[PDB]
Amino acid sequence: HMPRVKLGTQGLEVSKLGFGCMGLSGLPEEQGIAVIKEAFNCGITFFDTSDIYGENGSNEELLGKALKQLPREKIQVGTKFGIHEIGFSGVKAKGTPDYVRSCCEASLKRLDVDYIDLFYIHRIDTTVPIEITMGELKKLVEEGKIKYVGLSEASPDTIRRAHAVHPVTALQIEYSLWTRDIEDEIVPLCRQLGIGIVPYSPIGRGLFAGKAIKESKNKQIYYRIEALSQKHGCTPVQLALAWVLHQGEDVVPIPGTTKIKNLHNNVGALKVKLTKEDLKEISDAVPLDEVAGESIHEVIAVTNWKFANTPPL
Amino acid sequence: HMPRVKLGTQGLEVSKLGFGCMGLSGLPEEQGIAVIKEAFNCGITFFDTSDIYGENGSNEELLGKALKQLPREKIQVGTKFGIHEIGFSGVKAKGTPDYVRSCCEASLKRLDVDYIDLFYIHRIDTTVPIEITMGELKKLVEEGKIKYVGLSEASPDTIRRAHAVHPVTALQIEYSLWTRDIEDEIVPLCRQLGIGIVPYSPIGRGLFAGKAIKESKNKQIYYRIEALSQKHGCTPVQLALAWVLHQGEDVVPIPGTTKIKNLHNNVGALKVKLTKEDLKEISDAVPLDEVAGESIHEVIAVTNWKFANTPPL
Repeated sequence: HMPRVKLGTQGLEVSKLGFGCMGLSGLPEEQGIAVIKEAFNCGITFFDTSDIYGENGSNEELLGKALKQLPREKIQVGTKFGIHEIGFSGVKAKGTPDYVRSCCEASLKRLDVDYIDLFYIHRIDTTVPIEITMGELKKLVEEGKIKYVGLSEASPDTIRRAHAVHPVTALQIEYSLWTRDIEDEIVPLCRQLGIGIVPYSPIGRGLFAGKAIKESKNKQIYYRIEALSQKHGCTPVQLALAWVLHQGEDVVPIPGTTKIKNLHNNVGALKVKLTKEDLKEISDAVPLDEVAGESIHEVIAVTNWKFANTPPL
Repeated sequence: HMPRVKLGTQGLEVSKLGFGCMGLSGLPEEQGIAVIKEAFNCGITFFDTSDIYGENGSNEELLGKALKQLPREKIQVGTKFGIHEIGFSGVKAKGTPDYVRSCCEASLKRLDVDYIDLFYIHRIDTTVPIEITMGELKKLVEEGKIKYVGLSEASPDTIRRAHAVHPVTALQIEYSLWTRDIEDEIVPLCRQLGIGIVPYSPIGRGLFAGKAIKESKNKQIYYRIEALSQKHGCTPVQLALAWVLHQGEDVVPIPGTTKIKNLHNNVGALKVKLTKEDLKEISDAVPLDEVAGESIHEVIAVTNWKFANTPPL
């Protein structure tokens, strides 16, 4: 069945595979719940959300509803605070202790739980020493409002400095076969401080020049991958997940999907086993980005006016 | 000097070329003001902003500051309301009459003016009949809080229905050599209702899968353009602006820039004159999008953690 793993060094245990709730809000609630139940039935007990997902924390409210039908003592709930304002081409982070407290208490009521297992800083407030934000979190921990602290998208300096104030259980950050810039410094640092690593692959939607956008020789590279996945008795999607899973016993990816079938396919990835040599083969099939961090993406934009209609009288 | 044009049919007159303030917030204020003064000195009297630009309406506050150094009776101020919440891959519009009123009054105080010449619905609230939103605007007009009403990114149905409640002075929408989907229905409709057209070309920044993004045979198409611009004694940037300017006496583009030199270059575009035949040549040099509205863009994303640092103690 689902293997379980110690995430970080403070006591948190999670299923080897977690589940990202973000996409469940974008649609219909009752089907959202079912995706969650189903995930738990496959052994996933670690569920990831944030105050920022959905509309006025509808993603947390959706999870909190799934939990009513579930044994919450067996589930590890991850949620986040700190994104204060999303604007057209940028994100405003907020890490004052007041905000930390109010966000926490607000997530507790949307989720309808008495505590949160793992509560992250979702984006680092660059105007506020991390020590101060970590101080309030430390407090939340002692009050039992949260059990463990996580960082998301933090620099090594923030990480070290946060950790000195109260131990960080996990760092959630983008890491996949296609994006490996954390290997240089971030990973060894997490391994040195005993901090679990929670990779994700953000979902390719966004806003460009005010327009809704989604993501869309080269094929020679897709054939490398498909051929290796075929060789490993799995799909390309599973092979990418498997590569992540194999990057360490402290690595817990949290893929999300709106579909039961994609869920099952993710769980399937656990059955794939790869030798040190099968992994380098897979690493080598995919070129690293020219500049660390920079990545080039082709996206399709759609105009805003087509369906800017309103309900008749 | 700057030619002036009747925008819409209710009395609004603007400079043939307007100025978009958005980019002035992204940086330094006093230089922002100078860009504005400079624009007015080149004859631009029509300035475009929105409550949503900058941080807590800092773009409106910046303009309102420029106006203190200017003869405001000679300036036409365009601002907007209606974008309530920007989220990760979508935008929430709000057009209840309360919100219309409060946004208005709030923009009046940020701008520090007693009235706004042209106040737009920035995004159409798809849950609220447009008649209702237009009703409050009608009211604002009669109270003298605003003089003229504009729509942005509206469907033909919204446009017709809005116009029946109170005349629409202008429609601001994306229109350029590269994006011409309004020509089929939108434009002829504006011409039939006597509604001015305010084209823009949004600035290529945004957010994709949570990451900051900016925009980056084919060269054979750039050579067509450069060669035509050279032929017309102008830059490719000016040639694109000139093409827009020539699409009708009711067309008033509002390009923005943070630089005086790009400003001067935009003003320069007015000196370019094109025959019906020079324009079709220019239209023909640029292929239309395969699917109306859809456009494909290549963008560079950067990771969030690199500089997620915090001020030391």
